[PDB]
Amino acid sequence: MMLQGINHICFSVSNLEKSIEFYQKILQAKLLVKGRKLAYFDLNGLWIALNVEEDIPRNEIKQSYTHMAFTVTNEALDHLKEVLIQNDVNILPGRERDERDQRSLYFTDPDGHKFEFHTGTLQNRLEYYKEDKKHMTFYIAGENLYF
Amino acid sequence: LQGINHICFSVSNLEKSIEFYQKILQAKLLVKGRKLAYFDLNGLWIALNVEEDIPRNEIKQSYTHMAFTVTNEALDHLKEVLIQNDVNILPGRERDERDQRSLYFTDPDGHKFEFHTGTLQNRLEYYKEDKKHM
Ligand SMILES: C[C@@H]1O[C@@H]1P(=O)(O)O
Ligand SMILES: C[C@@H]1O[C@@H]1P(=O)(O)O
Ligand SMILES: [Zn+2]
Ligand SMILES: [Zn+2]
Repeated sequence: MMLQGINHICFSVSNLEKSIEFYQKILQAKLLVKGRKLAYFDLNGLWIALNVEEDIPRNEIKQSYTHMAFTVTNEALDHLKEVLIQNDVNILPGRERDERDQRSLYFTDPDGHKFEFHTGTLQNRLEYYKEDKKHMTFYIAGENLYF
Repeated sequence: LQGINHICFSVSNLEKSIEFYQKILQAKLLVKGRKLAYFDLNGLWIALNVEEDIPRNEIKQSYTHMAFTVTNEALDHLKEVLIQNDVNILPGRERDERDQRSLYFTDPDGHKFEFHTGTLQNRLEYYKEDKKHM
């Protein structure tokens, strides 16, 4: 039957020791336990796992726009971009934006998993597209016309 | 960080993936477009963006996946949903009983998902109980 909500995310990593420092520093995840092949994090109530897969091809992932986004404020976005620069993170060129899309930062973990810091919400994105829609509406049936 | 904003999956065929996300993950469609679709799944903003031209073969070797919470009988029923919809079911990893029950599968483009019947706390305890034992 029904799915109740998100349970956990698992990331395949090639280096447990370096991936831990990435997820702690860049994503501010709180390490809960670690072995030699696993690490569990709490990220604001979200269970995140790192599972080691030592030698797999990780080149095609760079070509896929599949990504995970986290919410930050505008001042936080600018703090984080500097943090990502001083911590040597691969920062992706994002797509062209509209100002109504709200600002974003795209980047990857040491194994190519794409992440995003976003200032907007689903609200805005739907409020965006709906305003665009209203722009193309000239006759509102039900309205009373003069003549 | 304020938590998860949204998750985006690159798909090759929009209508084919939209059905998957509708029928398998039970996500509620909000809006479609030429190369996009937005859902709401248990309060999560799920987005699909289409990219037809890219190679999607190496994604098979990575254990990277996203898990959703289900009850044990939801899992039983969901297993037949997968099979009936010819969903790419992966055989599970070796599990202790305290691992709780799971079912792993992929969407048409190789993104891996899991229906899981446990919690992190369930798992931490199974790990902690191991320490207590020793
Ligand atoms: C919970 C971490 O994702 C791994 P599992 O699903 O193999 O337990
Ligand atoms: C919101 C859907 O993920 C895409 P975007 O990040 O390019 O806007
Ligand atoms: Zn995004
Ligand atoms: Zn899992």
